[PDB]
Amino acid sequence: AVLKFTTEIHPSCVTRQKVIGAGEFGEVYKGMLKTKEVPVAIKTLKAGYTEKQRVDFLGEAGIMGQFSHHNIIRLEGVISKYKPMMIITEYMENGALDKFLREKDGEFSVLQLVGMLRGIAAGMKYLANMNYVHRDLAARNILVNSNLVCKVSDFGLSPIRWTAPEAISYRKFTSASDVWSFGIVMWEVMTYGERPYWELSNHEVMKAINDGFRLPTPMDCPSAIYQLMMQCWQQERARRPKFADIVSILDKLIRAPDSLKTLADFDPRVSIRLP
Ligand SMILES: Cc1ccc(C(=O)Nc2cccc(C(F)(F)F)c2)cc1Nc1nc(-c2ccncc2)nc(-c2ccncc2)n1
Repeated sequence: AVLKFTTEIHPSCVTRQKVIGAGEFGEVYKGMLKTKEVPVAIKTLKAGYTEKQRVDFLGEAGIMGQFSHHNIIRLEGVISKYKPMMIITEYMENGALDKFLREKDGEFSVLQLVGMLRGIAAGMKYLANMNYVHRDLAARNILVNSNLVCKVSDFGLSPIRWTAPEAISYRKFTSASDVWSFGIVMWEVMTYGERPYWELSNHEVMKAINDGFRLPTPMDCPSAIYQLMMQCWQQERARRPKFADIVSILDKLIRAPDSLKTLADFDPRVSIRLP
């Protein structure tokens, strides 16, 4: 029954063109789907896969079929009746959000940036309510379409810098550790894809966090947005906002946009003195 929320696609409707990545036991491709041709991403499961790999593969397809939300990647269908098996999703021409922002430094308004964050939060609120813990939320796992709409995904490549302390220390992954990651995502967006904690090593990042340090304000960042990402990074898990709280705050800021005009002070690293 695993594939109940999914559509089985016939192999003759799929054409693979270019390898765009690697999967658990198979390649990921960029291709076309016929149902007039629609571009798609395709993750395959090649010959020789184990029984565990097949459970995980069709399990991923099944949970994806169950999600139906504007800010979650949409499953087009699955090939389970023929070999190689395939997971087929929509294709986003703008690609991954972290690379997208880095190649478009300074090109959007703060209202546009905050709107992207509201979308990511609505998707995470939906996942958490469906009792799905993401565990690898980060800008590299989010796709942008040509309306600037962000869709939470998981390309499965796994992230110390994005992970809540209790998840690092004793493997407690929950929707509250995803909220910690979401705070880091807010910082990625407002910095146009800067690397969290810059050149600090993984061990330096954990020691700084445990000693109470937190990421400083991005440049040009609304006070309310920095306040919100700071509360995502509370050491005490039970003190973090839920995603329902985050969605609500972001929606109210956007709908009263003057609220975003008050900016947090930025700590300059360099002093330049001119007359
Ligand atoms: C084929 C595929 C299979 C599964 C997923 C996916 O997000 N699965 C998933 C699994 C669990 C949870 C979720 C959740 F909850 F929605 F986030 C999603 C996405 C994709 N789509 C995908 N994968 C990849 C990909 C790339 C590299 N390695 C693995 C997958 N890339 C791209 C892509 C890249 C650039 N432009 C447009 C689309 N799309």
